[PDB]
Amino acid sequence: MTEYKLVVVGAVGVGKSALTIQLIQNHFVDEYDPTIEDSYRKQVVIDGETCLLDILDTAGQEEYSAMRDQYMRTGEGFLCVFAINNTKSFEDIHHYREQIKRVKDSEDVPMVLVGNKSDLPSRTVDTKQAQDLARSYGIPFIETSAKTRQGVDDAFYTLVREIRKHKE
Ligand SMILES: CC(=O)NCCc1c[nH]c2ccc(F)cc12
Repeated sequence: MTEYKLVVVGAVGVGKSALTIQLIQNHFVDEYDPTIEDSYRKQVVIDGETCLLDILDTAGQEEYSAMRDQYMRTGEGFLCVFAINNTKSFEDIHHYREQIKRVKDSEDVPMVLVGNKSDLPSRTVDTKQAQDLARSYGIPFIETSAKTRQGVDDAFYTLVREIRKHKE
């Protein structure tokens, strides 16, 4: 069984724990929790083969810069998650891209863009904006709803395939 070390980055107000709990115990936790560092490991069957996904969640708030430049080690797969109600989280993606470009030493890397809380009526970020931005980085934009659990599985399959194809 192969272990995929993936990291989930996001801004304040997104709730990375909402994605983990929804896949772990299939439950949407509305209660916001300041997850500083949480590693969730579960056996997920992708494409028909059972693999282990090691999802590392880190503080989405800016404070521990010392740890931010230290935890970045086993970052095989990157997962950029943002909410369509906050424009800052969407514009912050560029800043992260420039950072990942350095702490990786590679022009190409398996990355995917997922839009959470798309079922929410608070649509402040247009979908075309995400598509246009995604095309610039050269990554696929996948809509994902963790509240009603839709577009979640496909978002994993796609990313896993990207890593698999990249390595092979
Ligand atoms: C740093 C350490 O001791 N453990 C983390 C292990 C890990 C799992 N998934 C990841 C994704 C990115 C990353 F940088 C690390 C991880």
